[PDB]
Amino acid sequence: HLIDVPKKHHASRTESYVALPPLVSESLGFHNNNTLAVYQGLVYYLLWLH
Amino acid sequence: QFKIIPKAMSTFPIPPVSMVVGNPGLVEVKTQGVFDLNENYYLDIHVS
Amino acid sequence: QKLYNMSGDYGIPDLFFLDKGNWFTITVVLLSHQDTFTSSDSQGPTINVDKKLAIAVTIADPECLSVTVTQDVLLNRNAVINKIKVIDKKRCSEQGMIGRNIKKTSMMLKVLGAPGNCIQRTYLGGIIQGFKVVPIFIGCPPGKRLAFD
Amino acid sequence: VIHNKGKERTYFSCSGEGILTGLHTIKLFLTMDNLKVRCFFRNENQSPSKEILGLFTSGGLAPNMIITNSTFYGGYYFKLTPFSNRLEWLIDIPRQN
Amino acid sequence: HTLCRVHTVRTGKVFKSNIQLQGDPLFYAFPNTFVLKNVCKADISVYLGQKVFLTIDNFESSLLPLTVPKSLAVGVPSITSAHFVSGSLVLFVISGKGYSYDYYENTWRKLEGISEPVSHISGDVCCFKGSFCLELSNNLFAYLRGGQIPGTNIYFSDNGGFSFQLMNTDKLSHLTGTLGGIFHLHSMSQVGVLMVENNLGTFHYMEYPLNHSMGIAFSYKNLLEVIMKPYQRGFMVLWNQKSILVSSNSGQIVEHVRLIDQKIFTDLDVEHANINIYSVASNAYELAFLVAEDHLYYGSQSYMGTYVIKLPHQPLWSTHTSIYFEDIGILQVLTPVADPHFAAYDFDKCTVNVQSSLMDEKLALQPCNVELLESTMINTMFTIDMNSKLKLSALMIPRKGENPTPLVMVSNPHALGFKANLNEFGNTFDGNSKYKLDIELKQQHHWGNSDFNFTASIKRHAISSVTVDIADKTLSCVDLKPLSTLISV
Amino acid sequence: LWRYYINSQDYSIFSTRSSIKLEYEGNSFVSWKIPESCKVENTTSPKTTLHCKRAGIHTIKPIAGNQEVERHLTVDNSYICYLWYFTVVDVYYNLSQIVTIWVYDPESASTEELIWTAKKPSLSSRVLTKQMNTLGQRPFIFTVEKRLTYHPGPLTSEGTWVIHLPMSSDDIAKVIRGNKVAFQDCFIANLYFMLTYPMTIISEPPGYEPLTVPPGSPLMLSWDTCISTFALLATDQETFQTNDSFQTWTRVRAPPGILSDAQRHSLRDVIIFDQGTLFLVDGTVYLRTEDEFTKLDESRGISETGILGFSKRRWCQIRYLYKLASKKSILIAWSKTTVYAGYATFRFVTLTDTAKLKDFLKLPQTDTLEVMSVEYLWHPLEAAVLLSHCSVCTTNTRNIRIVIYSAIFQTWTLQDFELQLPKEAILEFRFLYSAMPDIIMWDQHHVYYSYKNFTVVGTISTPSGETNLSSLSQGSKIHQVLTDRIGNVVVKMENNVMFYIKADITEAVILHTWVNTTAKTVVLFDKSFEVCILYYNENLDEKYQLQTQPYPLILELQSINKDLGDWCPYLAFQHNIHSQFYHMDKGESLTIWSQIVYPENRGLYIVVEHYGSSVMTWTQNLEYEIASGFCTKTMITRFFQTTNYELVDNYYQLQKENTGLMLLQFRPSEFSRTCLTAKPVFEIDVGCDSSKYIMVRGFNKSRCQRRDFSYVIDKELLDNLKV
Amino acid sequence: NVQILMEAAPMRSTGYCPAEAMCVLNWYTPMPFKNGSVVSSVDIYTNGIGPFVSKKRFYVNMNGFLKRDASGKSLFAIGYESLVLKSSHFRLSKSRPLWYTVNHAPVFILGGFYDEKSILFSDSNFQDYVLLELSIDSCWVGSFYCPILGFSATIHDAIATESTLFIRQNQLVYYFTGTYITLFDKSHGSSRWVRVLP
Ligand SMILES: *[C@@H]1O[C@H](CO)[C@@H](O[C@@H]2O[C@H](CO)[C@@H](O[C@@H]3O[C@H](CO[C@@H]4O[C@H](CO[C@@H]5O[C@H](CO)[C@@H](O)[C@H](O)[C@@H]5O)[C@@H](O)[C@H](O[C@@H]5O[C@H](CO)[C@@H](O)[C@H](O)[C@@H]5O)[C@@H]4O)[C@@H](O)[C@H](O[C@@H]4O[C@H](CO)[C@@H](O)[C@H](O)[C@@H]4O)[C@@H]3O)[C@H](O)[C@H]2NC(C)=O)[C@H](O)[C@H]1NC(C)=O
Ligand SMILES: *[C@@H]1O[C@H](CO)[C@@H](O[C@@H]2O[C@H](CO)[C@@H](O[C@@H]3O[C@H](CO)[C@@H](O)[C@H](O)[C@@H]3O)[C@H](O)[C@H]2NC(C)=O)[C@H](O)[C@H]1NC(C)=O
Ligand SMILES: *[C@@H]1O[C@H](CO)[C@@H](O[C@@H]2O[C@H](CO)[C@@H](O[C@@H]3O[C@H](CO)[C@@H](O)[C@H](O)[C@@H]3O)[C@H](O)[C@H]2NC(C)=O)[C@H](O)[C@H]1NC(C)=O
Ligand SMILES: *[C@@H]1O[C@H](CO)[C@@H](O[C@@H]2O[C@H](CO)[C@@H](O[C@@H]3O[C@H](CO)[C@@H](O)[C@H](O)[C@@H]3O)[C@H](O)[C@H]2NC(C)=O)[C@H](O)[C@H]1NC(C)=O
Ligand SMILES: *[C@@H]1O[C@H](CO)[C@@H](O[C@@H]2O[C@H](CO)[C@@H](O)[C@H](O)[C@H]2NC(C)=O)[C@H](O)[C@H]1NC(C)=O
Ligand SMILES: *[C@@H]1O[C@H](CO)[C@@H](O)[C@H](O)[C@H]1NC(C)=O
Ligand SMILES: *[C@@H]1O[C@H](CO)[C@@H](O)[C@H](O)[C@H]1NC(C)=O
Repeated sequence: HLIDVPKKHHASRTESYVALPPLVSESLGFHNNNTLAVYQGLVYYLLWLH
Repeated sequence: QFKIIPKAMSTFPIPPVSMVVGNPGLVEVKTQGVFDLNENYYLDIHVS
Repeated sequence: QKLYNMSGDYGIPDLFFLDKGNWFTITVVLLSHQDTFTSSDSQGPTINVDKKLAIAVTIADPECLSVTVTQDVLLNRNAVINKIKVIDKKRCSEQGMIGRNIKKTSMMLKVLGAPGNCIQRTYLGGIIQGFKVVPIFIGCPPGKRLAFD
Repeated sequence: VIHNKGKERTYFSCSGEGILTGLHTIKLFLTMDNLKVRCFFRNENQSPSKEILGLFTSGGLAPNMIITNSTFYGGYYFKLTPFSNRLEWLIDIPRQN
Repeated sequence: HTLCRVHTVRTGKVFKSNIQLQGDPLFYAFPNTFVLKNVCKADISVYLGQKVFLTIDNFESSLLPLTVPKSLAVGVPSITSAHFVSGSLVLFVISGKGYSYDYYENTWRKLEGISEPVSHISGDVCCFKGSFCLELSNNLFAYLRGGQIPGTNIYFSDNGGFSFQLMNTDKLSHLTGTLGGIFHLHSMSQVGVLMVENNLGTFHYMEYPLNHSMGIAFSYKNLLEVIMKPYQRGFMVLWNQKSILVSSNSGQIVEHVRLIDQKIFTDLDVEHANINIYSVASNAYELAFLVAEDHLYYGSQSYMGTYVIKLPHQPLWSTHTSIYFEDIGILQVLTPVADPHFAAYDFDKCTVNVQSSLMDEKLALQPCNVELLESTMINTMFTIDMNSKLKLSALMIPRKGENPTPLVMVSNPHALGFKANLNEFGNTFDGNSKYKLDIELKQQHHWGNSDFNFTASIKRHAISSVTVDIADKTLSCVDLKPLSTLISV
Repeated sequence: LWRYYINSQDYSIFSTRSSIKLEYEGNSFVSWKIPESCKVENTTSPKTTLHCKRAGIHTIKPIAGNQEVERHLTVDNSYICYLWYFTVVDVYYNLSQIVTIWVYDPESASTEELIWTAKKPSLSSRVLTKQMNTLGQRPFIFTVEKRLTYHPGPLTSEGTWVIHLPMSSDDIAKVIRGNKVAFQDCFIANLYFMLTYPMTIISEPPGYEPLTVPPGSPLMLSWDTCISTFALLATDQETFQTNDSFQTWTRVRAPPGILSDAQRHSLRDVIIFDQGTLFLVDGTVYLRTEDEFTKLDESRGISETGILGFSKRRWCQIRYLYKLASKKSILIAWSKTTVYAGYATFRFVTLTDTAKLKDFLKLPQTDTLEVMSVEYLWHPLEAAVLLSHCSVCTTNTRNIRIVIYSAIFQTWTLQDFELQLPKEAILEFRFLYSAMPDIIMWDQHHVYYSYKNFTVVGTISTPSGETNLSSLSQGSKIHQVLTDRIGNVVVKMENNVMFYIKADITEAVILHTWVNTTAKTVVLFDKSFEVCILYYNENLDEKYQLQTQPYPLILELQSINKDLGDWCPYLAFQHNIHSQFYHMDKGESLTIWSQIVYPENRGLYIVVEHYGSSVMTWTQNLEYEIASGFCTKTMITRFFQTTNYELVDNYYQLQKENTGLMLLQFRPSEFSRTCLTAKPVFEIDVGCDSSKYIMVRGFNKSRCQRRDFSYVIDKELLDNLKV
Repeated sequence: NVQILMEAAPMRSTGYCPAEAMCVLNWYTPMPFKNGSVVSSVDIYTNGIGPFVSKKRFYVNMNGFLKRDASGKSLFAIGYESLVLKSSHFRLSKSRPLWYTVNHAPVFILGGFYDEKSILFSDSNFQDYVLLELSIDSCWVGSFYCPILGFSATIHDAIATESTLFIRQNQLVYYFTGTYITLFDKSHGSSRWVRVLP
């Protein structure tokens, strides 16, 4: 057993971000090309701000 | 939150509880599943 | 959002960064055979456990990295719990900035006789244990930025 | 709460004395009156005994009753009463409870 | 070979030392032999038999017999009852009159309070450090066994045992037949008497909790000798030549004894088994008796009943032997041997390791079902005031396969109410899981889960004992003692 | 008759990678019989080598014309292979020492390193040392009595670590340890050693004459009580003294005209100190130093031609002896009617005569009461004397008693002995390593024992039960008896046959034949506490007249145990006692931790035994656990005092009443052979050591140099003072 | 070192779709890539619900040899795709190693065929083996100082690194550079291969 190690992302010196697709109110819950373009723009803004 | 305890040889890589949703269109389900030292499985689900 | 503190991977950390006297520890726990020791092992005030199940650490570039290890035995649970503490020796790796002063150095942790023979056989295959190499980079890492209050 | 921890024995035998059913299970029926149930500790001797009840009621131990629905949980406590006369534990619950 | 290997202890006979006794010796008034042990000063002990020996050591060296110095006319020096009061004093009943003996000194004192001849001295000794139960260990009863309650006189003392005063007979007016003893049942914080109306007998309680109340009657062939367990948990052992009973309660229920043989239990009747028990040794949790036909029986006394097994054979009975619990899991057979060349007695001892003893394949006992039971409440004693609650904790780790059922109980439920939660946290490196149980204790009335017939007042102080135990613990669990503590409201 | 040797003294190294040299001596020899797992080189030779990789026990027997016994040897897999080698040098100007350390493998080392005569590491040792520096292994030295560590510098051109070390003479015991870096699945064992000032053996002037034992008598040997490998040995032809384990020796002789030729061949006993040597020549005491050979007389407080014996301490209580700050007796002599306590500088007063002891023991006077042997027990400030009592004589039977004398209290006590022995038998007694006096004594035909506070008193007997050792050794008398810290007692015969005893064990073990009947041999100790046999024979080239060979007593005992069938009742016993002397003041307590691990329910516990004038209280907390079919019992005990000195009278009197020293020992409940555990015995003293005091900051004795001062202060006192 | 965690999205692929609502369906995910790196390790793993699916790692990093013609379709600046993966090519050949930097190589190159001047250049870890025919002439040096006597158009020792790519035909080292913007500049975008070290 290996225990009490530091958790990886704060000791191996990495930087993390999250980006989740927006909630779509469609009954099927499927996206479209338009909303994925919106998602791509949002993840671009996240990377830019990073 | 649930705890799962094996009594025999346990599947370490594959989690042993598969969860299924009857209607995914009205509910949002976020799941976390972690392992213990003796393969005790801690799972927790948030439903909205 | 940007992930400060979360619930990431378990297991061994991949690599390491160090800067001027900081350190880290790994605590290892071994469970031995049911009858790994006999009454003939009672030879001194403390049980000698190195003859059967011992843990060793080897360092490279030894004049810049120090390692201190210490065991403890609980024979009721057939366990040996040990702490390995690795510290910087405050020399080498000349003064620099951000991405220059770093020198790479791989330390090895192992338990004697384990490598090759033992294996954790799980569902879907088996993984090799008893011998793990961790790399550290001495110098100074990214992330440490200075600002004006 | 370990679900498959292992249950193999029925330590209690309870009855409401209104409708008798199979002694292997405890089925109770609720009507307008107070639900009145007499219960005893079933052991190797299946008859009620004043010895085991007196042993239990000496350490401040009294039975407890958990009723559950799909959305409801409730607990009811058997009263601590001296064992000088009784043989089985008794409890009566108002319907509005 | 098995069980014990004998060992003889004798000192003081190195050279020609002229040591002689002076006075009339002391002898017991019963065929059986006994060893009375002090509670916490366990080194001091009294062996009562054909000769009486008071040892300050744990029966080491050579001991001269106890002697009356003839300065006071004791008549026939027969001892009927002995007791250990707090301090360096021991009380004896010689020829119906009470006497005090100091063993650090050589002081004899005559008890002047008693007038009518008594036969037995009774009392309870708590020796927790402090000043609380030092006063509790001062109330003592003096009574004559086998007498008629209408007419006989019974004395008590609250100043230890200095002066004895007869109590009024108004309280005992309505009890008819023969008394078997009066006890300060501090587990109930009550006063109880044993009463023999007929061939069967019962128990009576004085104080307002269960006043004028009764226990389940039990047979009373011949007389009985009554032995308390020294932890104030109310465990009672009543033995004589041809019977033995165990009261798990404080006399409310007195039941028989089980016997384990080939994984089946049977009730043990001494007369029907055609045996005669010779010696009885009682620990805080354990019990053992030597049957005069060279037999030894050991039992663990607990709730739900007592299981008694027969130890392997060894010729131990030698007309003078006495068993006593040297320690938990350690029995000791002691036999004094005379020596007229130096006019002194040496001793022969067998140290019986019962834990090592109960592994014979002919017995085949199932091992312990619990791996660890540890708490920190056994060291001290706890007090409660009103509108105040307290909490205690314990940790238990069970065996790999079995499923033991723990249970916590209170000696006196009338003035002590509990709520215990047992939650699982963590697990050991093997895989066995630690369980932590915490109990919350307060007064019984504040819970509100008792009748007015059961609450029994709130304005008066009382005393009880809290015990955590395993309900389905098997035998061979000698060292894993259940946890017990003393708590005064 | 055959035997075997191994390359290393330390038996922890012994594993499958080692080699065993098998040597058979005898006219008739055929071959060797081995199991299939192990291999012998040149199986038809009486001298050969044995290599074996599979672990377990192996039965080896040399098949020959006569009957040769077989031997079972245990080989176990070990991860400790390498060993430390160190070489010291002493400088006096700085009053320090310098040590050079390197790593050597016993299987592939040089010959000189195997006998501790090397000054430069060999090629394999140097390459392995630089490999250990490369992988990163660094030794360091740790003093035992006071926990101080000393570190080396960098490796030199050759493989050598150089460490400087203060000259202490109070903490003479040290260890050397290393990091946990291993090479190729092999470790390096820690090494224990002792060092103090280098002492000088005497030189020989020309024209001197040897001092010998009487002809036909056995050869004697005596060593220093604290540091071994410094001893003096007397034979029928010469007296030798060694600064080492008799690797190099120097003769000891006498100036002409001091003693007669007949007197020079009547030397009875010898004792060695750092200052000089003491000879008992025909009942007269002679002191030999590097300067003179002076005969002790009445001017120093001794009698002439009346001394029958003398003795010294046997356990190195050097810390307490140094910290006592009071010079005490270092020797005790007895003259059958009077004992003398010899202090330093070899002058003394009479201790006790027999008349005072006769008055003490309430004897009816005019009785034959004699003193015959005095020993220093483990407690530093008392002694014990064997008293022989006639009991109105007219028979051959004499009562044997013991009397103890306490120097701190200047009192006497009589203990419980009931031994009856004839007039002819002479007695020699020793104290075992215990807080409680346990006595092993022998009378050149039997060995009797007193254990467990003089209660278990009896005769050590054979498993057959003869109780006489001469019959099992063809009618010969007891020569040497050696004890140790562990508790194994070794009885050597003049036939050179072997008996083994364990402390608190009645049955003895006859060892297998290892050494010839006619060989002139002695048993001694190496730098460690292992058994060595020294062979002396004249008519040689002066370089092999004294040859030392180690003895595998543990392996022979193991073979005997596989023959018999015994086992240790407990798996393990641990304790936290890391010292022998513990000193604390009023406001501190002492905490001791211990633990036993044993089978499922064989009910055991830890026995704590005490000795002295008890002034302390104990608190004990016990924990019990069962796991994997094994029981673990953990004990934590605390020793403390609970007295108050506020608002009391006779404060100094109470302070003296609540002071002294205590002896404690820890042991299992029941134990037998094959239990190699060391019983922890220690001492606890209360009071001040007179080495702790109080300084104001900024002040010092002589950092500020100044001169003499004089002044007058008047009219301000509580008339004219000149100070 | 930076990492981005995203959840995929559901996408009804457009077509005739005779069914009403559920149809051909494929998860889609955005694709960011920052300035200053080429090596992108993508990790795909299940949400936690649904059928079990394993965890995988892929590398779609920075294929940067790509030029656009007038018609607007992909073209390799090193060579042209003109051959067929015939099983005959390496049915008896030995095993040939694969050389690149320790982790930072955004491409992979492997040749060592029988006689054909072809490599197996591919992104990822040869998950998608796209063959290539190099537009490099087949040259052989001359004499005296030199000898190498057998062209054998089989790029031996085909190595690469970030940006540059090195091949060795018979005594001829040729060096190429892919265009890799946001790493250094537009500058060393090679027109084609160069015989270097004259
Ligand atoms: C009862 O048992 C007793 C115990 O054995 C018997 O005592 C024995 O008596 C013998 C004679 O009475 C002694 O034998 C003599 O030993 C001399 C020692 O010389 C040196 O010996 C060492 C080691 O000796 C052997 O080595 C082998 C090596 O494999 C071992 O296996 C073996 O066990 C034994 O130990 C040699 O190594 C020496 O050689 C060199 O030594 C140098 C160190 O100085 C070293 O640097 C170098 O590299 C060499 O190794 C020596 O040889 C022998 O010398 C004697 O031989 C004689 O020597 C002289 C002078 O050299 C010659 O002039 C002469 O011709 C003859 O060769 C002789 O062999 C034996 O030592 C002794 N046992 C012990 C333990 O001391 C007793 O006799 C028995 N009684 C009965 C009745 O049986
Ligand atoms: C006490 O005095 C002695 C006197 O000999 C000291 O020993 C000497 O120590 C010095 C300082 O280290 C040595 O000088 C140099 O040492 C280095 C060590 O790396 C060496 O590389 C150099 O070549 C040079 O020798 C000196 O050699 C040494 N003396 C001898 C004879 O070796 C000792 O250090 C003093 N101890 C203390 C605590 O002051
Ligand atoms: C080990 O055995 C010896 C030998 O018996 C023990 O010494 C004994 O100690 C006791 C108690 O100190 C002595 O008793 C004394 O009795 C007189 C009256 O007879 C009393 O006045 C004294 O105050 C004291 O109590 C006893 O004489 C003494 N025996 C001898 C021979 O001196 C010792 O205590 C034992 N050790 C242990 C740890 O048990
Ligand atoms: C490599 O790093 C450069 C420098 O950050 C990145 O180029 C810059 O990207 C930002 C956002 O993508 C551009 O900002 C945009 O500018 C236009 C025109 O002014 C404006 O309409 C937008 O609203 C937005 O603000 C910026 O102009 C651009 N700078 C240059 C010199 O091109 C580049 O994106 C990085 N490489 C990659 C692959 O991301
Ligand atoms: C103590 O008082 C309680 C009061 O509830 C007694 O309970 C009786 O129970 C029986 C049967 O349930 C009822 O018929 C009675 O009416 C109850 N008594 C009252 C006063 O209501 C209980 O029996 C009493 N116990 C003792 C020993 O006196
Ligand atoms: C029923 O509810 C009432 C009102 O709270 C309560 O007083 C009574 O005790 C309850 N009955 C039981 C059996 O708990
Ligand atoms: C005694 O008990 C009776 C009923 O059993 C009760 O009425 C009375 O109050 C009690 N008296 C005391 C003093 O407890």
